[PDB]
Amino acid sequence: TRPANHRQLTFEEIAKSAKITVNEVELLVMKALSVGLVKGSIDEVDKRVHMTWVQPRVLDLQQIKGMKDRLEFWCTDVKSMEMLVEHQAHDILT
Amino acid sequence: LGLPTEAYISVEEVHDDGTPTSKTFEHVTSEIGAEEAEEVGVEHLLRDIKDTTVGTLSQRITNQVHGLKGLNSKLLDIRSYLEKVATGKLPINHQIIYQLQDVFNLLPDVSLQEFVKAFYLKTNDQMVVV
Amino acid sequence: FDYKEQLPESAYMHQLLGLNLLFLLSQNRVAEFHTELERLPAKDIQTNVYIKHPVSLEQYLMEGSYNKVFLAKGNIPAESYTFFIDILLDTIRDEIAGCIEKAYEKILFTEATRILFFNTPKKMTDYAKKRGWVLGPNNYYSFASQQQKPEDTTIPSTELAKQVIEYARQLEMIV
Repeated sequence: TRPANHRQLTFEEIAKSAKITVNEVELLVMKALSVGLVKGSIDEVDKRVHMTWVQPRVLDLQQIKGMKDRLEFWCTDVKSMEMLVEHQAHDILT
Repeated sequence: LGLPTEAYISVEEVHDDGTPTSKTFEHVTSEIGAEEAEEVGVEHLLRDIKDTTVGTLSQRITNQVHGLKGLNSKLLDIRSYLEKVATGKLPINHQIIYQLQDVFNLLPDVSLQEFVKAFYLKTNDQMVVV
Repeated sequence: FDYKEQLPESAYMHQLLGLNLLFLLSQNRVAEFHTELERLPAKDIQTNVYIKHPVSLEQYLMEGSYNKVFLAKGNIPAESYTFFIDILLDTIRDEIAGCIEKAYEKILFTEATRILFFNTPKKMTDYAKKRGWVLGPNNYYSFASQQQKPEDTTIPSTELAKQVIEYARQLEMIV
């Protein structure tokens, strides 16, 4: 559910979501990394857990629609950058 | 945009994920190589429409533009398939789809402060040489 | 100025020049103030009172002797001077409100009123309305929204790409 940019997870949020005590989140995240379900890193000073998730998940039609519009934004950005580069380098393009 | 070959193979499996199995056609990576004689023939044939070998800035910028165009085409194809899946015209694979999800997870995530500082350092280090 | 070589010069000439200097100072056209002041011969810069008063007030405003300006407001030699002195006081008040704006990161109503020289809290409230200074939770006007630290987080990306493409253009151009 994270916006894929604020991938850092606060320890309080994980404690509330999983109903695990403050100190249990460390072990829970460690197990998640160990079994092979997440490929991130864990920080204790800030009590935030770095998230880099490789294990995929099944999708839903609404999830597919969200992914589709996000990819539409991505492709529009790519097209805009390509057009800018092409127009700015017309002489050198050849 | 793309190679002119697409090698396919026949695969019979049980599909694991409780779905009917069929002959289908599994895909295998394809690439166009050559041997010495064929290479010599190709070089002779395309000696009048061949770009100079060496990274001339013109060819580098043109290649980068070509790569942007290829990325745009691939993204458009993926978006069209996603639209078809959402509208139901094509089935939700339940596989490969999460491969696209993994792709979307592997995004660079630029604008991180540490990465921004490092990239500015690299850009300045290159600009001093320039 | 053009016809000094024949036409006579009256003390009214000093008075009008001083009034013009005061007007320019009040309208914050300091550059035009000095441009005009250069015209007057250096002898009357300090001798004539009518031009010395605007010059003195501008000099006081230069070094932030704002209390000096307010106290010396009584050196006005003419009522026409007093009108533009009131206008200049308003301009100095605006500049002081800024001064609290840009330099300070936070302020307080009790001290802000003294800084801006308001004898009634209603005037400071009017400034909060006219200039829209965001009040603070502890009655501390907040200016943090002014300075900010933009552009230090996102790489321009596109602009530097344009610059590098310009480099490549200037390189591969036949000319």
